Amino acid sequence: MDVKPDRVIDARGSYCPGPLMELIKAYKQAKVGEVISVYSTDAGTKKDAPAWIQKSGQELVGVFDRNGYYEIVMKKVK
Repeated sequence: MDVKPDRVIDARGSYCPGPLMELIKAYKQAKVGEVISVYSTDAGTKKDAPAWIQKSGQELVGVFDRNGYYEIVMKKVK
């Protein structure tokens, strides 16, 4: 995605992680052609995170790391 998106998206232990929705709820925060960066720790959003944007309507970004807190990015494309 825009990985260069500027937004507030972080989920700690939200599975999908729990933040899996942080994206879907992000698309509403951002706008098409935009990007948003999310994070988590549950290590679930890493898999779902890339699913939130799928519905959110933002570009599919790439950002996954399980060192303390995961996160995902999405380029608003609604």
